[PDB]
Amino acid sequence: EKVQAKGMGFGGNRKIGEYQFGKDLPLLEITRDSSVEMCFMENTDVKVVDMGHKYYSNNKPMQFTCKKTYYTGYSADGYDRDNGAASPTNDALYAGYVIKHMYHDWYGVEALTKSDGSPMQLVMRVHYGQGYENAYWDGKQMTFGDGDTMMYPLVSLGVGGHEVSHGFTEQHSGLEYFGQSGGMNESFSDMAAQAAEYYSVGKNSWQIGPEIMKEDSGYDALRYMDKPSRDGMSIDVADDYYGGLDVHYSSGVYNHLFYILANQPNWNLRMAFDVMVKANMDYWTPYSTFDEGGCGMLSAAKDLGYNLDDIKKSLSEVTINYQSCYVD
Ligand SMILES: [Ca+2]
Ligand SMILES: [Ca+2]
Ligand SMILES: [Ca+2]
Ligand SMILES: [Ca+2]
Ligand SMILES: [Zn+2]
Ligand SMILES: [Zn+2]
Ligand SMILES: [Zn+2]
Ligand SMILES: [Zn+2]
Ligand SMILES: [Zn+2]
Repeated sequence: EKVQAKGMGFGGNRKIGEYQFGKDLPLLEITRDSSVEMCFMENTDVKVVDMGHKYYSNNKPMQFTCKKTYYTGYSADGYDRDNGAASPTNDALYAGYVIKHMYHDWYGVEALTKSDGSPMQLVMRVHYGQGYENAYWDGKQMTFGDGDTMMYPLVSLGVGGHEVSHGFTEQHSGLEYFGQSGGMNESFSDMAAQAAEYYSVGKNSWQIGPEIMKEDSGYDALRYMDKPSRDGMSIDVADDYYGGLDVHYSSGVYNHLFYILANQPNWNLRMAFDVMVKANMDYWTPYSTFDEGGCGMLSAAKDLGYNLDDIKKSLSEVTINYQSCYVD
């Protein structure tokens, strides 16, 4: 029989430093089978799969010998070292914890939900591929590469929050992953990355990926939410959108919008994310334009009792014309 247990071990990487689960952060929620002295990187909410640098797997949980707490890793030392990271599998289990609990504690919702409304386990596929410099959502699970020359393993709170939140979006508004809706989809995932950081450690970087870009790569971050165009390709305002702009660059519009809103007088990140989550759940449609997206935010803010003037001001600063769909 499998019962709950606690895992001790390490996380982080050469860029941000190493930390320890059981000292600097909580112990990991693992499962154990006494009868065989085997532990599994899995709990009801999150399962970590060690892809073993392959591209396909049966999705059995990562299992390690454990002869109430146990060191993680195949050598029971707390490590699963890879491309400059201490243990991407430990970090993935914790990242799933954080994103699950942010959505549940702040919104009373399951991060991932089955069609019948019951909770869907977060399946985190780690060690995916050889030198794979990407992470993605595929409609049922989240997949994370170990990186190569530009990036450390793509397992952090922010990247995990981004990828799980593609699933949250698919299961709520369904924003399609191209055009303006796709820019919004990307942005919502970048906003959730920030929410995961803030929920867990009480601060967020306003950047995507600084914790996983290698310092010798020439890049400090993948994206900047305070001024997206700092990366040389993303746009800061909707008027700079054009058809064919990649979703990872048109995401600047709603990333900048979220930054602006969260920093208005008497706002904060949580309030701004409250508006975006409620819009995702209740108003945004699969085909949304940036403009319709702003109308959804105003309707969501009205439902929450928040100040619509602050929403309108932020929308106008990113050149969104909400008047087509919201008249008051
Ligand atoms: Ca299972
Ligand atoms: Ca599939
Ligand atoms: Ca290499
Ligand atoms: Ca290098
Ligand atoms: Zn629940
Ligand atoms: Zn690996
Ligand atoms: Zn994405
Ligand atoms: Zn700005
Ligand atoms: Zn792209």
